[PDB]
Amino acid sequence: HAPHYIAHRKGWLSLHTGNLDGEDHAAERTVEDVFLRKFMWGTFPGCLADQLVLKR
Amino acid sequence: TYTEDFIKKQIEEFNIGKRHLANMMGEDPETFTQEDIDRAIAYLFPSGLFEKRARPVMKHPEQIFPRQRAIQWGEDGRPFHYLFYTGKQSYYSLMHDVYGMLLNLEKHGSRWLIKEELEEMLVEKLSDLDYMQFIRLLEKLLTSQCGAAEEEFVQRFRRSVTLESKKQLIEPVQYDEQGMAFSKSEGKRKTAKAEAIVYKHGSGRIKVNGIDYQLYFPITQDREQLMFPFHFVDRLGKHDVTCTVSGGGRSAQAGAIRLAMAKALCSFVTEDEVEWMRQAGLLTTDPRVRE
Amino acid sequence: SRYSPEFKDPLIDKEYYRKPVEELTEEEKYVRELKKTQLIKAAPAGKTSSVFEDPVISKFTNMMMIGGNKVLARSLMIQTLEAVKRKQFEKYHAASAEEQATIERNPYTIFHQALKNCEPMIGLVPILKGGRFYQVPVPLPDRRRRFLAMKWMITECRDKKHQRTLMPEKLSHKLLEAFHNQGPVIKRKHDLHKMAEANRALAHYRWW
RNA sequence: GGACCUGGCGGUGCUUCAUAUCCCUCUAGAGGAGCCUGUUCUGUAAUCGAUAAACCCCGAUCAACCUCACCACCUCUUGCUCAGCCUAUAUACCGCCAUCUUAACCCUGAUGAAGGCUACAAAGUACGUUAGGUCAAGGUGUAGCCCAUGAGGUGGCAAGAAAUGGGCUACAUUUUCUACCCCAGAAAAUUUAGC
Ligand SMILES: [Mg+2]
Ligand SMILES: [Mg+2]
Ligand SMILES: [Mg+2]
Ligand SMILES: [Mg+2]
Repeated sequence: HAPHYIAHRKGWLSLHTGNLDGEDHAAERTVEDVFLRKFMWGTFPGCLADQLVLKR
Repeated sequence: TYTEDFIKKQIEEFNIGKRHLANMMGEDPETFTQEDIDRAIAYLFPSGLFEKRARPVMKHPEQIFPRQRAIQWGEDGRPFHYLFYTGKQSYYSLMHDVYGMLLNLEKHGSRWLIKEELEEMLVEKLSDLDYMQFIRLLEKLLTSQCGAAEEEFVQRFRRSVTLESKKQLIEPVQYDEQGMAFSKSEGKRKTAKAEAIVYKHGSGRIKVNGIDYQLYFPITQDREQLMFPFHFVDRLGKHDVTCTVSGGGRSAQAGAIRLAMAKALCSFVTEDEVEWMRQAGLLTTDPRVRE
Repeated sequence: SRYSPEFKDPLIDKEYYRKPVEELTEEEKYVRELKKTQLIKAAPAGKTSSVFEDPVISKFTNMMMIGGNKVLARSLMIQTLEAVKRKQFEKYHAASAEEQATIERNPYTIFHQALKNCEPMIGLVPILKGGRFYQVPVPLPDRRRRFLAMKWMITECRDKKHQRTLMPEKLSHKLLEAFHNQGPVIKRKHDLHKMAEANRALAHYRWW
């Protein structure tokens, strides 16, 4: 599925309150997600079947 | 492909999962229904996806897998239907029945079925010419003195979609504390929203936000717009109006008041006058708005 | 368009609905019965069932607006009508007995006759071939010449040679000139009628 | 040599209409003045070349004695620090943008080439690519000069003319100022859209 299905057919891999109206620290959560994904893809090489789901 | 043992196993899996969901939700498993299943799955697995199909679903296996594979002969190989070898046993059986009824009669806001719906009911693909032939036979049956059974048989093929009447639902008549009859109605034009109360009897006094109309509307165009509904039905000076308009600008407010007053006035005119107002554009919400 | 194709334009005529059912021919009766099943567009701001409504003056006012300023254009139109009325009253009072019968004081009659006296019957339509846009005389449609009369009057009144004379005063003077078949707009009609008589070579091209 | 079959003319015109895209017709605005840019010609030893690097802070600005770039002369240098330089290269890769390329069965003809429709029905049914751009909101390498592609000093350099391409300002009587937010008083040729 293509990017224009993110709220129609797909969902969001990461789920956090940062991007809600009135909340803060969206950038810090984004950088955290970036590091988690690279770290996990480097620590489980060839094991991950799909993308991670990061819940908070 | 889906084998019959495969779907059998999905049937026991669905039944056991249904009993489990009844356990989880505290409902009685015996009476636990499919609407209950849908509600419980919506609660337990919330999903805001716009596509209803993409949302999590727990259906009976028969509702998921199509399996339109009907057996037309038994173990001995003999077909069940005597018209099997035509290849269109259902369609030709129906034509045979219709011809029999035509022979019997000869001895003595709705629509014809569409082709693909006729296919759905006959569960067999059929061409356009044979569909026309069937419809022609049905018309011939209608032309003859069809009895109750034949009328019901044709009604099996008759859909009720055709025709729709634009009648302009009238507002009810309310009565105020003083005993006067009035009717209330609403209108909208651009961002202006208006609500008008039209009294049955009056002297032609219009009050906009508690202000006289000629003071509230300095521009003559707005006053002509407010005059239009009452003049069109020749009852100027016979009703009192108390309206409230908010938002928009001068012309949008005038138009919204015009619409609200026309819709409220529809209570005190004859249905012919209501239809004349509709045909004059006085009862239609103008949908033109900025990009 | 925000209206669906099935929506039909409304009919604001008020005496139309008061015709007795007896007069209605079968075709008109069928039309009336058909109108009940259709959706009708909301009546636009503008035309009204009023007895003083005049579509020609409405169109002239719309052709005078600049930047959507309808209040100002209507103000100018009413000022012009009042100026014509007052001028005619002045000329009527100062006239002797036998000239008072031939002085018009209705401004609407003067406006309509002035615009009628300026309508051109024939005009030129260019047609393209060979790199030469061929100018053929053409009989103008009624709508076209009605538009041209109004456009010529307005453009004549918008000329910059008329310094600090206000638009109602210029327009009433031009209207009263055109009423008597005089002025520059009548000459603009004549200089098109003669300049189309000067090009009657291609006078029979009937497929413009 | 005889018979037959498929062809090939992405051919050519002519007839009628469906004839939507595309056309015109039609409607409403857009040329002057003053500055700034694009191209040419002429001219200089030379650049009317640029400011994460000047000045002006009402806005914006020209050349500023900023500084860098260029021309004519000179000086250093084992020096800043195993120094120093947006010097080159994505025509090194990676990122980002863009270009282009990407059947079967059944019948008929003598089981020849071959052919298969009629509805009141007569065999028909089923990723790569690129001397591509981007080193300004991003990276990993590779090479250059290293008595000079580094660091300084002394003078200059500050162009001229058009025809045309483009941009910014003010441009009014249907105007301008005040009070009000609409009944007052004073002043004076192509092109862009259309729906
Ligand atoms: Mg340097
Ligand atoms: Mg550089
Ligand atoms: Mg390249
Ligand atoms: Mg210089």
